[PDB]
Amino acid sequence: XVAEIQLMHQRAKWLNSLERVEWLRKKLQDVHNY
Amino acid sequence: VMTKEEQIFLLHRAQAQCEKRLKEVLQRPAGRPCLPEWDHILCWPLGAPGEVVAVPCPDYIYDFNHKGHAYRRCDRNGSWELVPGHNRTWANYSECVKFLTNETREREVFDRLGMICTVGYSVSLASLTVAVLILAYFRRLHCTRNYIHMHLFLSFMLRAVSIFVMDAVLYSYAGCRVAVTFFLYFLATNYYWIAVEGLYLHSLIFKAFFSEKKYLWGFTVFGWGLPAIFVAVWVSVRATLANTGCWDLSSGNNKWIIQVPILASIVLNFILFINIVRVLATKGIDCSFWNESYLTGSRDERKKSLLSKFGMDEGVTFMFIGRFDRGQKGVDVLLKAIEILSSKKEFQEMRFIIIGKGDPELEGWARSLEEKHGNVKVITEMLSREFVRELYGSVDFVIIPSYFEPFGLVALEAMCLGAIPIASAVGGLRDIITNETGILVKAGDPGELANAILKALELSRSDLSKFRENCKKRAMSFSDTRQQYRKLAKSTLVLMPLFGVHYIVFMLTPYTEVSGTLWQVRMHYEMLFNSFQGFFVAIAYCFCNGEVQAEIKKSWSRWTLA
Ligand SMILES: *[C@@H]1O[C@H](CO[C@H]2O[C@@H](C)[C@@H](O)[C@@H](O)[C@@H]2O)[C@@H](O[C@@H]2O[C@H](CO)[C@@H](O[C@@H]3O[C@H](CO[C@H]4O[C@H](CO)[C@@H](O)[C@H](O)[C@@H]4O)[C@@H](O)[C@H](O[C@H]4O[C@H](CO)[C@@H](O)[C@H](O)[C@@H]4O)[C@@H]3O)[C@H](O)[C@H]2NC(C)=O)[C@H](O)[C@H]1NC(C)=O
Ligand SMILES: *[C@@H]1O[C@H](CO)[C@@H](O[C@@H]2O[C@H](CO)[C@@H](O[C@@H]3O[C@H](CO[C@H]4O[C@H](CO)[C@@H](O)[C@H](O)[C@@H]4O)[C@@H](O)[C@H](O)[C@@H]3O)[C@H](O)[C@H]2NC(C)=O)[C@H](O)[C@H]1NC(C)=O
Ligand SMILES: *[C@@H]1O[C@H](CO[C@H]2O[C@@H](C)[C@@H](O)[C@@H](O)[C@@H]2O)[C@@H](O[C@@H]2O[C@H](CO)[C@@H](O[C@@H]3O[C@H](CO)[C@@H](O)[C@H](O)[C@@H]3O)[C@H](O)[C@H]2NC(C)=O)[C@H](O)[C@H]1NC(C)=O
Ligand SMILES: CCCCCCCC/C=C\CCCCCCCC(=O)O
Ligand SMILES: CCCCCCCC/C=C\CCCCCCCC(=O)O
Ligand SMILES: CCCCCCCC/C=C\CCCCCCCC(=O)O
Ligand SMILES: CCCCCCCC/C=C\CCCCCCCC(=O)O
Ligand SMILES: [Cl-]
Repeated sequence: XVAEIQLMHQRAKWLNSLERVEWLRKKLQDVHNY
Repeated sequence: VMTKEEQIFLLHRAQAQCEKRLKEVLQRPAGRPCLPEWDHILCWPLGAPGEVVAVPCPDYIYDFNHKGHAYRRCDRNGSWELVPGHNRTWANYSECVKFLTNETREREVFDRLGMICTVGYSVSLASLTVAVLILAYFRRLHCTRNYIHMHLFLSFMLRAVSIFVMDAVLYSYAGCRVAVTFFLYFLATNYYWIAVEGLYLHSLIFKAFFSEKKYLWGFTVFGWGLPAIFVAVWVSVRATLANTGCWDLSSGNNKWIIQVPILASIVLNFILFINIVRVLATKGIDCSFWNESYLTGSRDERKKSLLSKFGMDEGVTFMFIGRFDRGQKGVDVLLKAIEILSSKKEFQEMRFIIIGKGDPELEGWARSLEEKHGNVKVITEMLSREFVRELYGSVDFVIIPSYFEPFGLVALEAMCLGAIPIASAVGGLRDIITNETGILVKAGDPGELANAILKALELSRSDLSKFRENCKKRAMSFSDTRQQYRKLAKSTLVLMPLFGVHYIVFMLTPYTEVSGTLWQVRMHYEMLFNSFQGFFVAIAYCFCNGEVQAEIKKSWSRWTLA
């Protein structure tokens, strides 16, 4: 559509990716503690 | 596509599989191996004493390098190798986390483009709010033309409110769908109200007479109704098939049932644009100059003095002024018509003044008639427009035998000065001249022009003052109407192709570059253009409008009185 639509879509995927990586780094700390 | 919740579910399943595997091993113990155990991410197998154990990076972890392996070591006794200094099991995860040091580089692009969005839409909303308030405050600015502008202003204002709602719920599911639906509706009303601006301007020019109230009612249904139609069809086709993402409109063919109606308005605007520019001249006549009130004495006195300067007696005077060419301005048609009339007895009552330059053979032909007949004057030198105005206000008829004439500004100049036009029924002369304000003839026909000149001579035997007055009112009311339309077209003819060409170019440019040099320059420019669209419309229809500026200067002068 228009450029403002694709920005919201890339932002949505970027925030979900950020949330997922933060969860993975938290598990990696649990592995480190184990 | 992969959510944090989805990874949690996949990790829970992997943990349950590890618990079952360990129970199957404990029921049949043998030897001294390292036992399986769950370390919160993956399940380790049986370990042989003194051997390194490698496990491929788990599939259920989306962000891992799935071509690498995690590592452990098993003691000679049969215990997993520990971390030195602590009672923790040691492991090597460097390969799985290899390409997982991304940190943030995309933040720079998303923050810049998002700032351009908020800045551009804020300036657009602020400029549109003061624009709609000015048009509603001053009572002198209340007309159908400004009512259409206020509808166009409101559509861009609601579009700005929609994106502020979209990024608000983004900063924090069905609430997102209604947000993008309202945005696509307002986006469609913007392009359809631009088509309304083109239809209104095209109607003022090509419709001699219509009802503005009824047209405004049809424009409201066109601008707000039709976008709601194919957007509702869009929501109907969308929600039924599945329940995909909120902002991935471009992925499926569902986007074409909304882009096509928007494209249809752009094609309609290109049609209206071509019709208007072929008929509406870029600049009118100098109204401050072409006025008979600049002349002194009566028209009879001015014509007698004029013909005396050329060395002729009084008579019905016909004038031609224009380029001497073969198939355009039509001086060849006039010269042939003068030869046809030269054998008539009525020729002695006529006077001819031919002014122009161009083809040498037509210049010699004109000079030949001037030398052959004592009632024909030819001027090939350059004349000031003061002397041309003297001729328009002294002669009886002006002959305009053009083969084509899109605007006919020469007719309007002569008619404003009382000269009755005899012109070809082509182009603008056809729309300007009627039976009560001139004589029209078929183009390229010397006989029809000769007969029209004969009818003009018989007409001159009676008083022509009333005929001259009708020609003045016609030229004055035609140029007044044209100058009013030109002010509206000064901005409408700019916004129609600007929005249309940008939309088509941006639609034909794909998202293939994926944050490359091409991608960042397209995303930066399209965000700048789309965000300041309301600011562009506010300037074109209010801040640059001559009536609006004159009203704020009137208010500022009353507030600044020494
Ligand atoms: C270091 O820390 C360990 C704790 O576990 C960790 O390991 C480190 C490396 C990291 O990975 C940490 O994240 C992780 O948490 C300590 O391990 C623990 O060690 C003790 C002592 O060896 C274990 O206790 C024993 O468990 C045996 C297995 O139990 C089961 O099987 C028996 C079979 O008879 C059943 O009865 C039970 O119901 C269970 O199903 C068990 O055989 C041992 O038996 C004895 O004691 C009981 C009474 O308590 C008695 O009745 C019996 O006759 C035996 O005499 C004992 O119970 C413990 O399970 C183990 N825990 C884990 C999670 O591994 C490690 O010792 C420590 N090392 C040092 C030196 O600091
Ligand atoms: C594989 O198996 C081998 C044979 O069992 C292991 O060797 C044995 O290791 C144990 C201890 O893990 C030794 O046990 C006794 O150890 C204590 C240690 O003292 C403690 O106090 C300090 C703090 O002051 C603390 O840090 C320690 O954790 C202990 O709590 C000594 O005080 C005793 O004298 C006694 O030695 C055995 O001596 C040792 N030898 C045997 C039994 O052959 C070996 O570590 C295992 N690992 C590998 C990879 O080989
Ligand atoms: C934690 O593990 C990683 C990954 O390890 C290797 O482990 C060995 C046992 C074996 O399975 C091997 O196939 C694995 O790759 C260690 O990182 C890497 O270290 C190896 C050397 O052992 C590097 O190999 C290379 O070899 C070529 C040819 O000789 C050289 O040209 C290269 O320079 C390099 O030496 C490999 O590239 C390393 N991998 C990465 C991702 O860096 C890591 O050292 C280890 N750490 C600890 C503390 O154990
Ligand atoms: C987006 C703006 C659309 C037009 C705004 C007006 C909405 C309806 C309110 C009043 C309409 C009736 C009066 C029409 C003349 C306005 C001048 C006046 O009466 O003060
Ligand atoms: C990325 C897109 C780059 C191309 C943008 C092209 C913009 C074209 C828009 C307007 C150009 C034509 C304007 C014509 C105005 C005519 C005014 C008049 O005739 O009175
Ligand atoms: C990419 C940049 C696009 C700029 C779009 C500008 C829109 C406005 C353009 C024309 C509207 C009329 C402008 C009149 C300028 C003179 C103002 C005046 O003196 O009255
Ligand atoms: C305090 C604001 C002025 C109102 C008080 C009355 C005095 C008005 C006389 C002069 C003040 C305005 C001066 C404006 C200069 C305009 C120059 C320009 O328009 O180019
Ligand atoms: Cl006509």
